[PDB]
Amino acid sequence: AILHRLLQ
Amino acid sequence: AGAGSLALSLTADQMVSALLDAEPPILYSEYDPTRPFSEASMMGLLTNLADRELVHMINWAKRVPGFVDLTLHDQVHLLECAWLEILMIGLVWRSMEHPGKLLFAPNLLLDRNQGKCVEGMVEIFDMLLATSSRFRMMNLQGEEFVCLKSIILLNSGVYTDHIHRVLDKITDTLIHLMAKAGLTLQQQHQRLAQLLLILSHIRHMSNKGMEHLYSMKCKNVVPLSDLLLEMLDAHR
Repeated sequence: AILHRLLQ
Repeated sequence: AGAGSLALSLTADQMVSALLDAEPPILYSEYDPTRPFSEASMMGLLTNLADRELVHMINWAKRVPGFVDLTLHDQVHLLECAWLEILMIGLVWRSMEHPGKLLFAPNLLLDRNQGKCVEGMVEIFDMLLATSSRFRMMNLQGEEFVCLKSIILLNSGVYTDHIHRVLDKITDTLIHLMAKAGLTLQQQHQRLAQLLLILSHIRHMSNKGMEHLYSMKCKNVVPLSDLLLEMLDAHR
């Protein structure tokens, strides 16, 4: 889940 | 929760300043096309541009007042729902002062007939053109555009209470901008409705766009990024 890593 | 948020204490002028500061850069195509395009080279340029825009869209979303007060879970859901609507309002905004054309990038201005290269693309280009022309007719200002881009982010996943409080603050800001520009109360309420009704057309173009991107996926015309494959997956 890329967006989770970029949003954190 | 989002109780006690700075975003709700902002003035209209401070909300506009926060929104302007958050703006992503206008991206160039990292490639010029050889003229003419194929299905594969057009979709390649748009998909590549879109992937690069998404990275900056993520940094933008974080500087949107109220957004980072949400769980990382809800932040993911809102971007997953809104991202193409966000790319699209940006495209139609940049394309305003380019009648009959879509400014994908300063070095990638297309008219509707170059849209014909890809299968089903021409109908969406026309809707994008019409939206761009409606903004031009309405003389959409930069401050109004950043408000609308923020509403799209906050609104497009809410049913798809803090989010409601932040959307109310963004409505107050638009009306402020309109009062300040010398619009009567009647003209303010009429412009607000006219702009918000356009958001339902942008939702529409986004849903058709996504059907098209899923056609293109299946076809395996062009490779998509992992990030772009996740965004598609989110809309099935």
